[PDB]
Amino acid sequence: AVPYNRMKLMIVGACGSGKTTLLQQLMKTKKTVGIDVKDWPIQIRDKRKRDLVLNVWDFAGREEFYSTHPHFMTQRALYLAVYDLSKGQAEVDAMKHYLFQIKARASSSPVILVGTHLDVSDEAQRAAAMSKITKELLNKRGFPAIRDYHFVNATEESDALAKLRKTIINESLNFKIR
Amino acid sequence: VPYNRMKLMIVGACGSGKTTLLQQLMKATVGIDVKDWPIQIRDKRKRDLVLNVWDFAGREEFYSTHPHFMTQRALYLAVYDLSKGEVDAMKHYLFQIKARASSSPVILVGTHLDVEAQRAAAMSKITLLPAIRDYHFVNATEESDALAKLRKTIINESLNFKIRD
Ligand SMILES: *CCC(=O)N1CCN(c2nc(OC[C@@H]3CCCN3C)nc3c(F)c(-c4nc(N)cc(C)c4C(F)(F)F)c(Cl)cc23)[C@@H](C)C1
Ligand SMILES: *CCC(=O)N1CCN(c2nc(OC[C@@H]3CCCN3C)nc3c(F)c(-c4nc(N)cc(C)c4C(F)(F)F)c(Cl)cc23)[C@@H](C)C1
Ligand SMILES: Nc1nc2c(ncn2[C@@H]2O[C@H](COP(=O)(O)OP(=O)(O)O)[C@@H](O)[C@H]2O)c(=O)[nH]1
Ligand SMILES: Nc1nc2c(ncn2[C@@H]2O[C@H](COP(=O)(O)OP(=O)(O)O)[C@@H](O)[C@H]2O)c(=O)[nH]1
Ligand SMILES: [Br-]
Ligand SMILES: [Br-]
Ligand SMILES: [Br-]
Ligand SMILES: [F-]
Ligand SMILES: [Mg+2]
Ligand SMILES: [Mg+2]
Repeated sequence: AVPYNRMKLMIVGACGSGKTTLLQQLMKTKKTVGIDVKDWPIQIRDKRKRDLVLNVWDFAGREEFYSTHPHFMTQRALYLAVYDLSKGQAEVDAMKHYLFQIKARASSSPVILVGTHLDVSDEAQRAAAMSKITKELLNKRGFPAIRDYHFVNATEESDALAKLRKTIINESLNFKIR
Repeated sequence: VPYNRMKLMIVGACGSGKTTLLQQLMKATVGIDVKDWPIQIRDKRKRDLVLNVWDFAGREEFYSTHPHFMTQRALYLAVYDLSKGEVDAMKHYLFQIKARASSSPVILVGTHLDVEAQRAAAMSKITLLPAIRDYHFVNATEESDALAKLRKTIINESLNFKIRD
């Protein structure tokens, strides 16, 4: 059983979406874990046999963490689906791949959409993104339960960011209730 | 072109020679930053919340080649230091793996062969015999016949697990 005070947050999205930047800005308070995943083409170029490619997981960090986080590799988590608003509606459409992945591999997990790069976006992009979110993503079959969607500047502190923090707390607790 | 996929989990006590063995076995890497975020703590009125946060890196190609790299169904490499006599500690990992993935296969690997008649005693305890599909004793620091044999064992067990019968 997951410890009463713990659960997982998965930050997913295309490269350049501002995922690492958003996480840096969201976390003002911290507190070992290490995971190296490597691609290993262990059987290739064999004339008769199909190729075999392994994804290999190598773990680092302190033993205490792994004792305190018994289910830390579960797929059941809160997901932040992050995209660059300044890249236009095509980026929201690209996000659908991530959303499908979440719906298939973790059908019960909730999602919060986060559009970064709000400071370098124009209102037409904001309105188009919101329109597409509400007309194509919210409560549509084949997509996970999108509980909220935000538009932020991931590079600095602001009220929108504190709002996202509170949404994250609230949705995590909603998920803990199951 | 069709090709076969599988996940390999390398477990064992710290210092067992896991990273060295994997480096030697392998003759678009992915990096995962996992951090604890105490987003709600120390307020006596409010339930605490500490989030385990995963941030992903690497080339997108990996994710096309391993779409399900987060699955729990995997082959396990249980690595231990033979020179420590560590042999009893490994059992806990097996229990974890046996409980968390009763269907996953296991390959035990004793490193530190160069530094072992005592190592032979380990075999006694193994015969501890999750589905323990093979048992090996190698030196993870250099190429050798036992190492290539373990390579082939890994191939064969990966396919046995993925392919039904
Ligand atoms: C700059 C590199 C970087 O930030 N990342 C982020 C994570 N990531 C990624 N990429 C893809 O797709 C890349 C392209 C787009 C079309 C398909 N592919 C060729 N997919 C990802 C995922 F599907 C996941 C993922 N994987 C599993 N097994 C389950 C779940 C629920 C997910 C999901 F994201 F949805 F949460 C992940 Cl973790 C990451 C993916 C790369 C771009 C590298
Ligand atoms: C040098 C540091 C290093 O390489 N590592 C990797 C191993 N590791 C670690 N340590 C512990 O504590 C010891 C005991 C023995 C049984 C497991 N544990 C309670 N535990 C680890 C784990 F439990 C895991 C693990 N965690 C989860 N959630 C699931 C599963 C299936 C496992 C595992 F694969 F091991 F079975 C892991 Cl991945 C690593 C553990 C550190 C010392 C860091
Ligand atoms: N102006 C601006 N730049 C941002 C914002 N979010 C991220 N970036 C930048 O965009 C690039 C991608 O950020 P990064 O966190 O690496 O995205 P990731 O690949 O999804 O992890 C970096 O140069 C970031 O500094 C934002 O809200 N505004
Ligand atoms: N002599 C010898 N040294 C080994 C062997 N396997 C690993 N080592 C060394 O023992 C240490 C193990 O470190 P590492 O690979 O990080 O162990 P891990 O924490 O279990 O991954 C390193 O200094 C390795 O070079 C082995 O078979 N023989
Ligand atoms: Br905080
Ligand atoms: Br787990
Ligand atoms: Br998966
Ligand atoms: F698969
Ligand atoms: Mg990043
Ligand atoms: Mg290591």
